[PDB]
Amino acid sequence: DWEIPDGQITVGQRIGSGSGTVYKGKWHGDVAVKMLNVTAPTPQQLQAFKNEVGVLRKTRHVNILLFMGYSTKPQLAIVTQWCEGSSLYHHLHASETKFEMKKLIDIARQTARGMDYLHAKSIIHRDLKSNNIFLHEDNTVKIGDFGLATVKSRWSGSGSILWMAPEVIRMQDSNPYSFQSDVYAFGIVLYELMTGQLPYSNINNRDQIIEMVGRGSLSPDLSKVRSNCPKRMKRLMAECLKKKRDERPSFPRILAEIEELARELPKIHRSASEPS
Amino acid sequence: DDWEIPDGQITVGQRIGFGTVYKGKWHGDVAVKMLNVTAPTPQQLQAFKNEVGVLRKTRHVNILLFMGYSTKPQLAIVTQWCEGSSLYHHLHASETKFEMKKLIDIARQTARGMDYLHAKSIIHRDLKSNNIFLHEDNTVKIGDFGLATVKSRWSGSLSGSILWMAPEVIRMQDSNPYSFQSDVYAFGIVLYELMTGQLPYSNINNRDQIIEMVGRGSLSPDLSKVRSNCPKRMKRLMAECLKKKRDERPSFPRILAEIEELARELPKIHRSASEPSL
Amino acid sequence: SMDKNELVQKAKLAEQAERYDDMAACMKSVTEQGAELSNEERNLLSVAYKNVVGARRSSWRVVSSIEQKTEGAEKKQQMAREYREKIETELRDICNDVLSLLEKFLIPNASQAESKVFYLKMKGDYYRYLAEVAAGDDKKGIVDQSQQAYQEAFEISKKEMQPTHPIRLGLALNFSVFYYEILNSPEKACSLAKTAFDEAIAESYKDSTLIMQLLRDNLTLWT
Amino acid sequence: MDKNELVQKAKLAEQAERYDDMAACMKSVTEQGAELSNEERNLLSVAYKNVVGARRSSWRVVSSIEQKTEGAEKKQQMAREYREKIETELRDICNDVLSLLEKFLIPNASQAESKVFYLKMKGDYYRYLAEVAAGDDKKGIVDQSQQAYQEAFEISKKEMQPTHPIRLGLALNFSVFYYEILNSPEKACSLAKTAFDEAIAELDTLSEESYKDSTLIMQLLRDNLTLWTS
Repeated sequence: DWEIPDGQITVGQRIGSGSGTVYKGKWHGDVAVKMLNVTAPTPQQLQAFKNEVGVLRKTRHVNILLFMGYSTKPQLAIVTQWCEGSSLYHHLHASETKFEMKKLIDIARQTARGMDYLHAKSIIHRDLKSNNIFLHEDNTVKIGDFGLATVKSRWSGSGSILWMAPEVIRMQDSNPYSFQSDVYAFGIVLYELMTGQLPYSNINNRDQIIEMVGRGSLSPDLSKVRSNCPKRMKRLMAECLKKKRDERPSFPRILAEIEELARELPKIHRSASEPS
Repeated sequence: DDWEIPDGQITVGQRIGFGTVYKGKWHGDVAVKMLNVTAPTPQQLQAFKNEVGVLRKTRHVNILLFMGYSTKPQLAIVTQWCEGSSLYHHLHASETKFEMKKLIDIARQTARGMDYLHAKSIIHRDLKSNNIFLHEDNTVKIGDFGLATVKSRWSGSLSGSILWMAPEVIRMQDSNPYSFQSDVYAFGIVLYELMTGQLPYSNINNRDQIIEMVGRGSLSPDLSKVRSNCPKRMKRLMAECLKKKRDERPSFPRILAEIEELARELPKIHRSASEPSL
Repeated sequence: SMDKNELVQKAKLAEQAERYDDMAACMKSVTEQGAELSNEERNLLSVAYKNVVGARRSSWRVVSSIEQKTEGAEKKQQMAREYREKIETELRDICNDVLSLLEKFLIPNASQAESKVFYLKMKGDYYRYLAEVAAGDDKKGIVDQSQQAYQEAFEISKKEMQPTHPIRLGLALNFSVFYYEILNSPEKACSLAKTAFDEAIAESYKDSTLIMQLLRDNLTLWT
Repeated sequence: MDKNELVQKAKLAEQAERYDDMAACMKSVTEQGAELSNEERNLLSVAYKNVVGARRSSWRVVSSIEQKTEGAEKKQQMAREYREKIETELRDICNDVLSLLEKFLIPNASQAESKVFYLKMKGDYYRYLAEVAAGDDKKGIVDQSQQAYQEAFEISKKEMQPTHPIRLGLALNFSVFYYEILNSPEKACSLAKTAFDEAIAELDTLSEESYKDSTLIMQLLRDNLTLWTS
């Protein structure tokens, strides 16, 4: 159906790792290729890869990284559209790119559209993070890395922990992941958008963070949101970050709130005189 | 139920222009091509299901992304929304001044789109600058697949956009005038538009005959109207794609390879990027 | 030390190199020549000195704010203050240059009303700028001279100019923020701003769209 | 006068975007003679990089205007003279920075980190002088740039891991030297791709902060390699 014959994809430079390792490739233009560097996949890696392909074959949206095909012959591989640019994690914490509040709002709106689509197709991403958000031509948001994604059909199949909700981190029960865990990850990415930094910035260790978020003793410091961030956006992120799953909002109304707030456009933080 | 969208989920907005295309809201913006008829006739339903079948095989950055279909109120194809006018609009109605580098890039993206299409044995049969859309004047998107097909032995059944039709397609004298080559000739015409700034056969007094002369071969595009900075390789490639006889025309892997090669010998616009201040 | 045309060419070249101090020096020389400037020369002088002084206004605001957040540190606040007064001196010298050029060449040689309202507006704007950093004993005087020039231009503005005219739309914008910021008269500033915006909506093509957007942002934030 | 007062006023000049003041403050701090701290080093680097970047951008603009002005000989003469004014400013800035390096910084660099950082800064400022040097002194400046770059490169590969941000930035700047100054794309892409691939190998081995520091330069290396092969 979407299988790509061996030999058609010219694989170029190794660019990094994913949930496999990612390279650049040429196939009717540019493509990205996530591939597994093993001679013989184990049944668990082969089932994981088949599940990821199954999920991606249901994703068809402008703000979702466009899946283009898969290959099995040399090694198992998922191939997507190529995105010139960097991840949103890179822009926020690796180059400190000065984004205007308008572009931050637009990035949040496009991410919300992507996760509205995903949840409307009963897909839970289970690893939504600023590193898995890519900017195409520094203009369009593309949600990527579906290696931990699934469809919700009443069965559970199974370092980046800042986006993990307390339930997920607590591990009280075997099936923590849900729409609300994704909503909390989204809350964390809005935290990143509106503060410019990661949450839990001052607690340095990585292991205690888990205990504190699971218990509820620690939550993101919403006082580090910058003053030009609309109040609605801070309210929405607070709603998406609430400690108990059942009080968090759903993505249709998260999207509706971002859409309504999209249109409101206060360019003026303070008053402003006539320019050139 | 695979790509069908339940009725009520799509809010249809303004009429913007095949079937009456409108703007709509569905998990963001979408474009909706809709036939405004209560009950589809069996030819319209065959055409519509054929188009959906073709679109469900297209998954490429330079193809207008098919997102789903609907049948409940009326039959409807839904795609992503692309902010920006058609290439025909930018070239001949607003005369947007494109640099030669951007023209080469536009040709390269269209070539990628039809390399993908032909690699999945899809013939568009209506490739023209009107069916090429610009996404934020940055990405090219091939669209309007109402006349596209998978090449099958028993391939079942043009209006006025005559200038992208290959001579054999005008003659309809051949057993199958639609082919990979006919699309390549339409592509040659779009490169003509790109390098000329004008539609082909501009300085001509009579209009109905022009069909007769291109069908005979008396008429071919005037390549002397190509601008002086157009790379010579690009002019030659257009000539190759527009030759009167189908079997002297190149294939899209070779068109794509040559357009890609020319872009690397194009001088660079931006400068290098050095270590930024911490 | 060169022809007016040579100075205008070096001014345009400094403009494209974003070296606003050089362009300002060039246009200062061009105005000390004594002849009336053209619309282009007027615009180059405006851009040059507005950018030169805007850099200093931005730095002053940043360093003043940082002055506020000195808690329990004498020497930090002392350093921030002395730096603020350095910036203050540069800001004043610049504004004094611009106001001397305005009073000795620009306003007297303005033939049409447009030129002289523009130069009186610039007069008010630079007094504005000086006002924002004014100490308090001379502050009153500077504010008085600001409003005198502003209002003097204002009187001629809606007497010979169409509601769409960008120069007055800007004069209105600067006079309204003058009332709101420099003084404390929200009622007057909002009254004037809404009056001008509604008169403009009633009756340059792209310039006025954005100045009405600046008016709508101003009133939106003041209310 | 105090070293800490100069560093603090340098940071305050950085916040007000008055890079000439920050540069003067850091020049005083380095003229005091003591080894700079990492923060003091980075403030000096940022200050002079902004000071010289303004002139580099203006030089590029007026040079382009100079070559693209054909008919007017008087306008082209004025653009030439303004280009030489900007060039003179550029040279004075670069000679200031190279004097600071040669007279104070290099001898007090105990660790290898410091000496690759300062030799790379020397290569960068000689490279900025190469971007505008014409004919007679061009070759000398290019040779001194390449020599400093090469020595820093050797010390990088001998005492710094491939992911070290200073080594990655040295690779990036040396590749840009090869591409823009010597006009030899093959050697520049070779160096860039080698450094990027060797860093990508070990990239998983880092901390989040080391990862931010290394990735910021690795993304620039991959942007350059994408752009040089396009």
